[PDB]
Amino acid sequence: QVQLQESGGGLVQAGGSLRVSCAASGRTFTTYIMAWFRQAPGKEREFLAAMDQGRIQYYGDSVRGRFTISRDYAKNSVDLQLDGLRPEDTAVYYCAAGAGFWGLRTASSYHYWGQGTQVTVSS
Amino acid sequence: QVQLQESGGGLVQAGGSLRVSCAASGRTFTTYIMAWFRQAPGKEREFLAAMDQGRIQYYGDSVRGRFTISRDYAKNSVDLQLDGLRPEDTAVYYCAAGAGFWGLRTASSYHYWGQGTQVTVSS
Amino acid sequence: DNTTVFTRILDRLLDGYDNRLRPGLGERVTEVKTDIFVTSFGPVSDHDMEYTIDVFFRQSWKDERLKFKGPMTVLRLNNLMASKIWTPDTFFHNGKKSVAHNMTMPNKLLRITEDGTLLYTMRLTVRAECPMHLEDFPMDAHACPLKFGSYAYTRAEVVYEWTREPARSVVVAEDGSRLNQYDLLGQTVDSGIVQSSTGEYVVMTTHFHLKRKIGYFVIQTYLPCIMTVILSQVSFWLNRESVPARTVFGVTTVLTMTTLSISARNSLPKVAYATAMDWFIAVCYAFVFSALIEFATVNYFTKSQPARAAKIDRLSRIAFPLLFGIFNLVYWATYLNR
Amino acid sequence: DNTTVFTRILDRLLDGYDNRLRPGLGERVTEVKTDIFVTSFGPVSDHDMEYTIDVFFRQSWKDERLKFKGPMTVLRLNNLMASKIWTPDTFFHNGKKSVAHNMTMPNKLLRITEDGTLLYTMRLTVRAECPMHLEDFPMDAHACPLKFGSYAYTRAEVVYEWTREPARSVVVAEDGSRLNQYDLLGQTVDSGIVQSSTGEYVVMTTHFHLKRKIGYFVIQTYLPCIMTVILSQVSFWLNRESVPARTVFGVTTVLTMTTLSISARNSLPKVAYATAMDWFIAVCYAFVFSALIEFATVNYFTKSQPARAAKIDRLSRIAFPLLFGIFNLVYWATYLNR
Amino acid sequence: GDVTVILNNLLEGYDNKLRPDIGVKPTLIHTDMYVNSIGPVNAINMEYTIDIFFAQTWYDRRLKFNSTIKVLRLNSNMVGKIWIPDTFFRNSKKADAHWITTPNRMLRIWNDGRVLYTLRLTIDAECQLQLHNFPMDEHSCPLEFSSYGYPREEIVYQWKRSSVEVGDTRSWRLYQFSFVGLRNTTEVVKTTSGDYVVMSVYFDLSRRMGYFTIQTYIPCTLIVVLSWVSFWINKDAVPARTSLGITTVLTMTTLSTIARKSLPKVSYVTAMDLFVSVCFIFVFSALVEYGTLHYFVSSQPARAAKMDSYARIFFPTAFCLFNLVYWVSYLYL
Amino acid sequence: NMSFVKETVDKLLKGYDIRLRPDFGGPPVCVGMNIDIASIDMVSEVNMDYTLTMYFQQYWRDKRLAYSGIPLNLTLDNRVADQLWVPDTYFLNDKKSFVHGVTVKNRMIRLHPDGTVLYGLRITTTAACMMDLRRYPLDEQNCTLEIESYGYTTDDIEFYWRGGDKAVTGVERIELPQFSIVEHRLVSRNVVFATGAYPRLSLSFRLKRNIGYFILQTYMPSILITILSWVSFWINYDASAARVALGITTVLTMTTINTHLRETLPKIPYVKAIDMYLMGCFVFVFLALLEYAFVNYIFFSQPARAAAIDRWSRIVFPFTFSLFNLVYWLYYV
Amino acid sequence: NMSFVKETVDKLLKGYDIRLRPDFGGPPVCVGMNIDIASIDMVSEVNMDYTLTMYFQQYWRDKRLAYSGIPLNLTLDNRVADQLWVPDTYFLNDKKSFVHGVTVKNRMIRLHPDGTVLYGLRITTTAACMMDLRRYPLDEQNCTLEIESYGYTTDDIEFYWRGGDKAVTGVERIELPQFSIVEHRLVSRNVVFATGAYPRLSLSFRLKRNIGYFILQTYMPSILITILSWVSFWINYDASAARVALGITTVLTMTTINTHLRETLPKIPYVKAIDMYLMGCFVFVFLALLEYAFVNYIFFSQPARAAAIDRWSRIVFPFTFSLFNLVYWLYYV
Ligand SMILES: CCCCCCCC/C=C/CCCCCCCC(=O)O[C@@H](COC(=O)CCCCCCCCCCCCCCC)COP(=O)(O)OC[C@H](O)CO
Ligand SMILES: CCCCCCCC/C=C/CCCCCCCC(=O)O[C@H](COC(=O)CCCCCCCCCCCCCCC)COP(=O)(O)OC[C@H](O)CO
Ligand SMILES: CCCCCCCCCC
Repeated sequence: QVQLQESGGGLVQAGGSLRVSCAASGRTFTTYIMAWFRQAPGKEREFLAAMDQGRIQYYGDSVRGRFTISRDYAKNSVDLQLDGLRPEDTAVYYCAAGAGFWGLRTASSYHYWGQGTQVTVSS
Repeated sequence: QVQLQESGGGLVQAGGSLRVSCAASGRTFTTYIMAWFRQAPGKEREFLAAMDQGRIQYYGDSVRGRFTISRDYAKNSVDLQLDGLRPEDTAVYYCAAGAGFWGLRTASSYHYWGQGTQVTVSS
Repeated sequence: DNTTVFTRILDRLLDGYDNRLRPGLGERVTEVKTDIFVTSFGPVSDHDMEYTIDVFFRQSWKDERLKFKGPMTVLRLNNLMASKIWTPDTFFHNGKKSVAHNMTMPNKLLRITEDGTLLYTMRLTVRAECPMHLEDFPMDAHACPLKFGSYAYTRAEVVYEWTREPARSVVVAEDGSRLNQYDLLGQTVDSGIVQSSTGEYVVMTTHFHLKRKIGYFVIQTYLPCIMTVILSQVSFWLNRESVPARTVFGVTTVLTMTTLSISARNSLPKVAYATAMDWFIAVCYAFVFSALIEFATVNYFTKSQPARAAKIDRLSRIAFPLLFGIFNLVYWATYLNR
Repeated sequence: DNTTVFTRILDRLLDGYDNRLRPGLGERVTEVKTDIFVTSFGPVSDHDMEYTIDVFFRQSWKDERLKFKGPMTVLRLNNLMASKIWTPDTFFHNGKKSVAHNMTMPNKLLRITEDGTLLYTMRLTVRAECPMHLEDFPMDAHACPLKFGSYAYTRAEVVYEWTREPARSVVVAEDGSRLNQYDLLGQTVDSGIVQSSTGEYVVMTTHFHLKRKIGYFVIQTYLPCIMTVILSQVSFWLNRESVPARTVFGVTTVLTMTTLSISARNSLPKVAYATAMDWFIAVCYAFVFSALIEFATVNYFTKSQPARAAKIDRLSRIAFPLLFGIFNLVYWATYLNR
Repeated sequence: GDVTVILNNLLEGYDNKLRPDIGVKPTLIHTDMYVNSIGPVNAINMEYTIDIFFAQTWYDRRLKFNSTIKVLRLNSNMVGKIWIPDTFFRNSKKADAHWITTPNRMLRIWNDGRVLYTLRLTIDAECQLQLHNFPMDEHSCPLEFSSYGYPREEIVYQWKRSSVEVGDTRSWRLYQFSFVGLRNTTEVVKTTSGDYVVMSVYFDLSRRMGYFTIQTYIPCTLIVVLSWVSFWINKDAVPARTSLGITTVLTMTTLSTIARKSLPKVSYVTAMDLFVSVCFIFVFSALVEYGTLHYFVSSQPARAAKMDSYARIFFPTAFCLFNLVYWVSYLYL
Repeated sequence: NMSFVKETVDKLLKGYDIRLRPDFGGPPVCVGMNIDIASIDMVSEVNMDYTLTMYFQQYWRDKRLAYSGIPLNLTLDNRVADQLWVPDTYFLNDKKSFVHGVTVKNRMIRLHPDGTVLYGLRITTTAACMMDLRRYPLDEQNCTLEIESYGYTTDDIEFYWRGGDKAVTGVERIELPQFSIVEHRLVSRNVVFATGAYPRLSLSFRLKRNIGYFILQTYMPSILITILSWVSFWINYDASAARVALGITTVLTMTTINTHLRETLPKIPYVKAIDMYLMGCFVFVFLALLEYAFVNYIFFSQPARAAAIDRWSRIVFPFTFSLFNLVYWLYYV
Repeated sequence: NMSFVKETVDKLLKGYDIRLRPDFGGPPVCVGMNIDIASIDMVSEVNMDYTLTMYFQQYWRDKRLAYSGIPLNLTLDNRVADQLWVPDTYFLNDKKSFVHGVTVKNRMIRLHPDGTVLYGLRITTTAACMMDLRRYPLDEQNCTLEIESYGYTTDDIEFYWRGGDKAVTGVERIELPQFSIVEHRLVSRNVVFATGAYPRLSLSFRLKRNIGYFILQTYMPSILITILSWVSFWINYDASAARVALGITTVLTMTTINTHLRETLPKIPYVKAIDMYLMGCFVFVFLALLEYAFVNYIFFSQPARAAAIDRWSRIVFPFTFSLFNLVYWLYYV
């Protein structure tokens, strides 16, 4: 069974930096597109950022220029940086991998989905 | 069977146009060389003109500047235009087609030959 | 004298012009508007993992050094004029050996409007890398990317934008499809940032979504393998004493699959893993090879335990046709749906 | 000091010299002497109907604008001096993709005599077109042409001539033959005239006469086919009562011809007609198939008219070898004498 | 305006034919490299393709300028105006820069004179492979570069702190090899024209037998296992036991040439050739055994009966013994 | 006298502006094209392209190049074409083309007293045409060559075939090994892009494939294999060796026929006409073995019926196969 | 300092005439040559050529390039070679060659105080050598490389190897998959054409084809079939079915192998030595089958003579085939 184990996250007060990490095992997923998705409670699932095998960074409109995504191809891990956290940013963050077929900003294009890390912003 | 039937050719009075036409049948001679040969009574068979697939026109020394050769590749035929005829030109004119092996000016390289045509010049 | 007015304008624009400096240097960021017209989406090569594409590559930017006034508002100049002015150094990130066409003249155009705006298109044959995972071969789909951006200018100097909405900024010609074993299901146009040891660069991205057509393989590999398997199971009905009759079916059917598997491998893609094509051939060989073993087992038990030998033929007439039916049901339901 | 005298000579020759005008423009006809030294006659390709040739292509003409008086009668200059003066625009009418070698430097020489005469040779590799008629394959012979002339100057402006007697104006090096399956019997040198949409041009022509070598095909195709036909006629000497023995013998010779016939067509060039090899294989296939038909008749008559079946084998033991002996007599005499 | 004045002042009197410090000290060049992708290893021609972003840095006192501007970020239009080191790749077979849409070159100049020059290159580098243990060995394909005309007294190269960087290793075109690591060294090569500083990068490659198992090992084993079916067939079925004895031999011959399609025409015997040659012995021995049975049918009729029983045990045991020796010696050298 | 020509040509190029087209800022310039086809070769189904060689001529009037006092048509050295304005004509479906350059660049420039310019090139091009192979090898192909101006719109340039339907010559002198040129056509129209409306000239051919080659290569070997499979209707079931030998040779040769056919065409996803014949010949050999199995299956119970089927099969199979060919050829011809 | 060097080099190129060789109108200029071979690869028998990479160097003295006051061997940028006279050296048997151009043109120019010039290039050239393959695959080749001046005769230029027999280095490090370089030889002579007498240098190798494993992969399948044809001698002549089936199966099997080898061997027309062996084996299996057919025709009436011929065949055929190998493997070795 393929598992995209996640860590990081947590709870922060009055904003601040936060790093959410992800890891992959079984088969090397560096050849795949690894992306981060944010699902607010009850609203919908939202795309945040992505990075492909060519080291190309794609960002969503809401988190453009604020968050930072980087990958460690040696360890097959993708890390997302959260900065300037707001009360509206309280949601569940997921780690996804896929081939990016029919767009890399669509949730359905990623076959493997992570368990999900809970992040709460208090202000 | 392959036939080279030659039309035209009659009697002329010491100069004047006399076009001799050769019509080919039974084979396409696009890639062959179609020539003209002359045989006076008793002398020999003499080379007159030739033309290859590339429209390159070859003429014998005697008839250079007087006789013109053309080919109609669509109709698979060759024509010889006679101008400024002389009583020495009275002979039988033959139509030949071949591949020009060991020289296109030699009668032994033309595998297909015509029946002939009589041309008479009266002074 | 009539055309000397336009000669004087051109000599004035280039009088003191410096093509080593980007427009708006020390004042702003050079914005470049880009759009692509795909005249023909060429063949995809699985062995090289690359694809070919012919495009009109249009770029547009503003340069206030080239403003002018005259009887015309647009100067549709020769491509010779382009080399004397500053042009973006756009390069393709995943592009392999590419061709800029030069027959009968350099395929470029340059048009200058009175406010300084420039239009600069060129005709190219781009070959780009398309990494492929062929685990589902030949029922696989790919998203071949096309990435381009500046080489020497970071995102604080030159940025790239699409001329129109990103969906409409890449247009494929209606009759341009040169694909033999693929279908262009659509495309996706995006943009991003790439970071290097020399700074951050703007990179524009377009993905083409392709799905392989399975028609060729059904004719050449799947059907011959299925017919050979069905032929091998005919021997289960011949009586146990028909050794000459069962020999021709056992030997030929085993040899045919051996021939087909070797023949197919020559054209199959070179990978380090097993595709969906390999599993079908491997399983189809098991059914053919098991039938020969069944013939050898029954022939061994003939003349010693005839009842046991006859019992084997009764089961093989049922199990073998059933098991091959079950395998095909599982095989095609697994890969076609995905 | 020794070089400044020649520097002033060269600077005076090029002083006011226009290289866009042919010598004697508007006055006379520029006559160009030509001759060729074939350093190697390269491979001849049947599949593309083309051949390669490497030549030293020499040209000579007169230019009154380049007369000088000095210490030397002939100036052997660098090949870059060629671009400073006027040279003929000779091209090859049936050339396909030729090479003007420039390793390690442009392989050209330019010599100027004090009377204005210029010698301008260069090293070229030409891949020309040689149309082929393969109805007598593999016993065919061809006359591959090589035509060259001016590209832009009509015969009213530039005329070409041979340097010497036309037979001695094309010389082939003794150690130049790069032909594998052909033998270069000789060449014939001629001169013609072409008329195009842009005027009449002088064309200089050379035909190289080649004959294919049949040694390879005798070992691979003719000898195995003849032995198979002879092999299938040994079946008439086996006793008629050995039905299983003659059945295998007869059938497996038909299989052997099928394997030989298919293999022989891999190397045959793709043409729309039947060659002289195809007729031999087709006839040799009829003889082997006739032996199988003959055996079926004898087997049919056995056990019903045993006396009749004995006569057929007597006739077949003579009629079959005799007819195949006549066919080879007529086949070889027909094509070798051509 | 002012940048034009700076550029025109730098090139006024500048001589690009003379290297910096032409008569004082050697020019020190710091070189970097980013490997975009190592292409497939063509074992037949013994070469591999690599795409890189080659970077070079050096100082040039003729390119100093005093102003408020600190770095002159320029395109490739100035590369031909200044002095550029003549670095070439020594083991290269075919290399070329990239020219679409413009030359992929970059030139940056700092006010202290430092020059950064970068270009994109595609190289088909020569890599000689020792295939005695193919496909179960490790190889290290090198990549060497140095100056062409300047000896060690004029140009000296030196790796930077972060010299060689790779992107996504698994996205490369390697299929019969797996990338392991990389090493960069520095040596001095003495040619006839002087001693040169030569820099080398080695890429280590492992075995990755996945491809050769589908093509050769499994097909050869299946034919050998097919050959054993002849030992459970009645000996009176001569066509059955002979067709299996002549078809498998022919098929094994075909597979022998297929194994060498991916190898150069080498004289010695590879590990994969040893496997196919031994497999061809077993299929041929089974054909011999069937003939040996007939030879003893009348001479020793009782012996011929037990010959088939011996075949049913010896051939499966010998082949399993051979694979035990073969897959332990090679895989655990 | 000759020195007067030099002075005249010097004035023509003095003050000449190559950057501006004739009648710039005014009426469009008319360019007339003549094509003289030299050869056509390498009509490739694999790459879906053909190679064309031609003498491409363009004919326009430029008033800036008018001279007086010389009653001649000046034929200048081809290097003067680099100083004159020439149309930026290109071929849209061109993949790889070149102007021949032996011994010099094959290019002609010829001026006229009224300013007319004749500009010819000897061009070899590899244009692309997609082929519908659903009836291969009994198929026709329409392959074109699109001629268009790149930068100048219909407000700047105009294209027309000079001479009308005789603008293209030399087509009837082409003798392709495998195709016959049924017809050629000339079309003039305008093509609109996002940047404007451009003039286009289109030269098209219709090529009919010759079936003579495929009769000897595929159809005849297939029939002989199929016919030879009817020998099984005249042989007793005892002769295993002969009947086994038939089976191996058919499939071994059928693969040779197929592999040769496969590796001459792209991997098209539909059924070609040649496949409808090979898949039709494979059914008959499949049915001949099925008939052999059924007769042997019922041989013990009803031996008389077993012989009766074989006698009928000696006639039905040759008759049914001949009916199959009759329908096949009438459908595709 | 550096300004003085710039002044020196500028003065050298002032008034320099690139159209005149050193000592124009005087004694011939001597050019010395060194070669450092880097790799020899792709020795293709089909194309009759080989590919060679080398470091080609030329040595000559030009008194115009003499400078004083600078005790240095000036290494100038390679772009200065276009402003200096260089010999017009060419390779006569060269089919396709180029000078490497990454990262710049692989070229060296180094001046010396007395005017001596050193000029080096890195060249990959495809040279032609016609191979004699009558003894293939046990042949020995001699592939050369001709070095000659094009425009300058022996009255203007002279060639010599620099260093004598040590002029060419790197041959001992060349490893070829299929050949072994037995010897290399350096020749200097003159060649006379119609235009005059020219100097020529010649470098020739001598390659011997290896005998390792490709031979066993080819000869052994034919040897086994020939021996398998001798089994029929030990079968009783009363069993007609077995001997005929085995006799003709070898012929069919031998034909399939023979036609298979054409697709694998390099395609050269004229008859090799491998072809003379497959014909010998094919005749041997042809006589084995022909021999029994004689027995089947005579044993009905002469049982005594039939057994004698079979018994002799058990000795004559192994002895005659051994004689065939003994003659063949000694004539070609
Ligand atoms: C040399 C060969 C020799 C062979 C000899 C043996 C065979 C002899 C004759 C066989 C009949 C062949 C008939 C033609 C087959 C054409 C195949 C084809 O086009 O399939 C299509 C898809 O299938 C179809 O439509 C339907 C056809 C399926 C055929 C399946 C046949 C199965 C036979 C089972 C028999 C069971 C008998 C049991 C008895 C107890 C390809 O799909 P695209 O749409 O093209 O691709 C998808 C992309 O997504 C598009 O973008
Ligand atoms: C002709 C008809 C043919 C018909 C079939 C055609 C083929 C169809 C194929 C179907 C499935 C194909 C599956 C392909 C992938 C298989 C996995 C694979 O390769 O794993 C590789 C390693 O594989 C091997 O070692 C293969 C070893 C040889 C296999 C066969 C061994 C046979 C032994 C004898 C058996 C005797 C049986 C007797 C029965 C009485 C990973 O390599 P890395 O990454 O290097 O790892 C290396 C580790 O580190 C080492 O510890
Ligand atoms: C591995 C080969 C197996 C061949 C058939 C064995 C049958 C045994 C029946 C007891």
